[PDB]
Amino acid sequence: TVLPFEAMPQHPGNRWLRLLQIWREQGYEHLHLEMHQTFQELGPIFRYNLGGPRMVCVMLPEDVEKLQQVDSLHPCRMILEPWVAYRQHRGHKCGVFLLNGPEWRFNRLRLNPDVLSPKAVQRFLPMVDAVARDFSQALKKKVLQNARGSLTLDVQPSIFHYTIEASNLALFGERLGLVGHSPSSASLNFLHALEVMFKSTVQLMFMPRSLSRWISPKVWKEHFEAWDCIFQYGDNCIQKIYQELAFNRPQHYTGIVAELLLKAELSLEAIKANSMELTAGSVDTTAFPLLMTLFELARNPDVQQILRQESLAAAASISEHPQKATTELPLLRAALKETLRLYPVGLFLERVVSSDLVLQNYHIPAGTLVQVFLYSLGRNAALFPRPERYNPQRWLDNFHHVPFGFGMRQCLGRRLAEAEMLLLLHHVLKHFLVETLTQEDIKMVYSFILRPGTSPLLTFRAINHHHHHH
Amino acid sequence: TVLPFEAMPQHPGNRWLRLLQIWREQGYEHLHLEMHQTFQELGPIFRYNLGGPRMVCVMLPEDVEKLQQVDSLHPCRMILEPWVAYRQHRGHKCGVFLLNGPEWRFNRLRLNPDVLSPKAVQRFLPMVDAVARDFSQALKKKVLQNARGSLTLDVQPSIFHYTIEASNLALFGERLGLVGHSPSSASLNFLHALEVMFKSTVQLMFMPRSLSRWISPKVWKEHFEAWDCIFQYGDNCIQKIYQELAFNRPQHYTGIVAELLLKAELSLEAIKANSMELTAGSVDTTAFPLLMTLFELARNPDVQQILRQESLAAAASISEHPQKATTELPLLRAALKETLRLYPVGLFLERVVSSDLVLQNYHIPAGTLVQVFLYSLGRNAALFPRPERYNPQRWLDIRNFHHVPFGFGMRQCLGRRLAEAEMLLLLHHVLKHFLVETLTQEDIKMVYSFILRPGTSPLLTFRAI
Ligand code: HEM
Ligand code: HEM
Ligand SMILES: N#Cc1ccc([C@H]2CCCc3cncn32)cc1
Ligand SMILES: N#Cc1ccc([C@H]2CCCc3cncn32)cc1
Repeated sequence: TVLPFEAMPQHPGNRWLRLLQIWREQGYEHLHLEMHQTFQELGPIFRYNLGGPRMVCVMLPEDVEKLQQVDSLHPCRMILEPWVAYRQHRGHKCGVFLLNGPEWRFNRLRLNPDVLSPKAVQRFLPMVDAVARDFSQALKKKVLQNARGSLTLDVQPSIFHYTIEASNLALFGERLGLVGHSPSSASLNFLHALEVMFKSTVQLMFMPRSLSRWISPKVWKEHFEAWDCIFQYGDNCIQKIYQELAFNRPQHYTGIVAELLLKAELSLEAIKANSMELTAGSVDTTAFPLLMTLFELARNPDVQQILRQESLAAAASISEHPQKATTELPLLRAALKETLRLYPVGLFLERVVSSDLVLQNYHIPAGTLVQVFLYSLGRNAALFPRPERYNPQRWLDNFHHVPFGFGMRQCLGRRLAEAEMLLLLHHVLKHFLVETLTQEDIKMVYSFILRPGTSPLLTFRAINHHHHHH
Repeated sequence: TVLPFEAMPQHPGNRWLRLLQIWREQGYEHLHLEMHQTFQELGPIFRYNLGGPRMVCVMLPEDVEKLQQVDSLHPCRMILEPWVAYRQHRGHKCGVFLLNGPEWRFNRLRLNPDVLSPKAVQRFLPMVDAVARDFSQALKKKVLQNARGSLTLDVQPSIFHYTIEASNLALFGERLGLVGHSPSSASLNFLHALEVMFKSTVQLMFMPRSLSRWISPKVWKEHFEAWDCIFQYGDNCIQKIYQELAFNRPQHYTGIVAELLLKAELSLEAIKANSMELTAGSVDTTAFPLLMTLFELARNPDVQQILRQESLAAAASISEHPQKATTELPLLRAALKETLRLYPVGLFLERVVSSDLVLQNYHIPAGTLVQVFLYSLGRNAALFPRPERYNPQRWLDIRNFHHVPFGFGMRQCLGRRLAEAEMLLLLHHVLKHFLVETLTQEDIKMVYSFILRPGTSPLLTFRAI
């Protein structure tokens, strides 16, 4: 006795009122708070009167599980129009982020061994580790200059450059000295273009191209300029590795995009496509969780001390083999789960479902956009007693951690992001105390990704008073 | 056995695509055509989705009849928000065109006697007649200066200036010097302001102020600025007459607005709002049909003769007694009806219906906005056999509800008789002196900017007979 779809509670909003609001305010920064309010009012599930087709909103781990079982051989998420529009506009391919069906599987099966797999991690992680080391050392050099052995800064810029750097090293095998040196104009341009892309994504996202073409011509013009810039940044990288490997096939490991070029299992343009997604994808999605993690430790000193204690003890064996940072810092790994529980950069998981299923005892038809809202999911008091508490212990005691998604589609950059975040935190922790007066909740803001709206003024205080030694 | 509301056919599109359409287009110039191929395609009645509120579009006399039968004691047209908002902005009252309820009735009842009465019509018809005599007289001077004894021009300018001159005389007893001379900057400003006011109205009309406010704030600047020019024109007129009456009450007839001022049944403020409506309302609505009529006569020389023959035959007693023109030119009175059938100035009739009723075996809830759509109505080839035929004879036996281009009930156009007199009188004098021709045989594209209007001025030749 399952309830018919038509009998599911309904988000009260006109698709058109949202759209005009996006037109007026040039964005939709509270999306997540609204959604959250909506589950709060209506409960675990609801449907949204969309532009015609059925779409449903869920927030329970149970629902993710079922969603995973219904994953075909080709799971589907929605065609993000403005992004694809650009690719077809310049005649490019699309990486796994923008693909569906046979083309997606083909690519993903050829990217898993070299981006995601555990044998890939083990080659690229010591490279990340070196970048992570330079971050702290450089931050320590600046810290010890100060009479008080501390520095108080907005760490956002430098975190964003750490991830431009750690990533570009792992990906391409070049250091672009953006750690312990000022931003370049090339890196500042890139960052800005990525911001413009997301903002202009949100403006064009909520309406068909046929209509947005004539009511927002210059949003489109903005979006393509931003991409043109993101693409110039990423094609410059491609050109350099590509010419280099034309003349010398290395004996040793020189990064992820080198494996893909060597192994030649993918066409040049298919590699170009997937390189871009990795260069663009590796920056913001990693930086905000680091930032938010830095904030949570800063304002939970007792948890900070615990994570340090663990990192101080594993110090010696991690500088011996940096690869042991995965298995030896499980509290730190847990802290990340916790940061992403509260601050889920990917706001929601998306499936355009290909077979009737049952969620929450309602019946879901073939082609329903099911959408899993990870903000409300993370804050469910029933599943996460005291959700407002940052308590990484919570995780040590299943589908509760799913911020990278699930199944075969699960984030290709998961382990790179994980390594990058984990390793930076490890070195910061053994070297510095992290502090703030700014102990009130940071207001998160939606522009395609869920990001902090402000940056807290953080303090890094040296524990030792030495440049190398913790 | 009565089908309930939502059983009715549904206009394809939505208010939102409409808004945005209008935003980018800056207009809705095809509304009449768009509504027409909706009647063609869906039937003689349909609903339009306002997402909650209730609208019905109808095209048949049969239905108009029932609409009237359900006029209240206070028949309602909808609040025309932009126009009313201007009255709020500047602190003036509303006239009869924008009122509803007891305030409407109180105004209208004190308005008909001097604006619409047959008795009124006798007092001002000879004034109108003077101006239309000056029109042909002037046209004739120019025509005879030419070797072929004819002049080919675009008359739209001089026609508009005619209706300004004739309204001003009828309304204020004042005679501007516009007929047979040059447009003054005031009149030109005035015609511009009016046409911008219509333009801007369409741009704000189809969305609530809560949207137009931020979507189209320049269009609001544009709308009010147009009205400021319109209120400057009429208030100048009011001011003049107010002063002359404070000083001397005349023993004789000197205009419509004088009779209102001398009676003082209505308040000064109320007299002002109505006088303004009559001044703005007596220009584009009269002038466009009068042009369309000239075009159709040029297009149908054999209808032009019949009419010319009637006017020459009635010339003498009309010259001697102007007032008789209402009764001695029945074919010319029919031609007006004919023009208004094919070219209805006010595109739709309108009632926010007070009681329940049934139209076309559909149930229509109280509070519903029922619109009659006259362009379709008059083009109903099943009701007017050979509908694109200009045939004045069509109207020689009057049933009534085939001719509703001024509306119906207590609400029917207050300016109706002044309108008909002006158009009647001009054509009469033009017919006795000139033949009217064009090579332009092809239909003229109507355009919708709040009123339905030609989008082109056909080039006309006038030849002295
Ligand atoms: C903590 C940071 C990150 C989070 C929270 C995250 C999360 C996600 C999520 C939720 C999805 C959708 C998964 C699904 O539909 O099952 C996804 C897809 C994807 N992400 Fe990430 N990601 C992160 C970092 C990265 C990085 C650094 C990269 C690139 C180096 C990356 C590249 C991708 C790609 C290529 C896809 C498409 C995968 C596919 O469709 O197979 N992500 N990610
Ligand atoms: C060919 C000439 C005209 C046409 C086709 C026309 C059309 C109309 C229509 C269709 C209505 C609506 C009545 C209703 O909804 O029941 C109306 C009302 C009105 N008209 Fe005209 N009109 C014309 C000339 C004029 C003139 C010259 C004036 C000014 C002297 C004028 C002033 C008004 C006013 C004040 C109303 C409001 C009546 C009320 O609600 O009581 N009209 N007209
Ligand atoms: N091209 C491209 C591209 C740019 C940014 C991303 C980021 C931002 C969107 C959500 C997400 C999950 N994993 C990575 N990402 C992903 C792809
Ligand atoms: N104020 C004013 C005002 C200005 C123009 C008009 C015109 C044009 C709109 C429909 C109509 C019916 N009778 C006259 N009119 C009516 C009122």
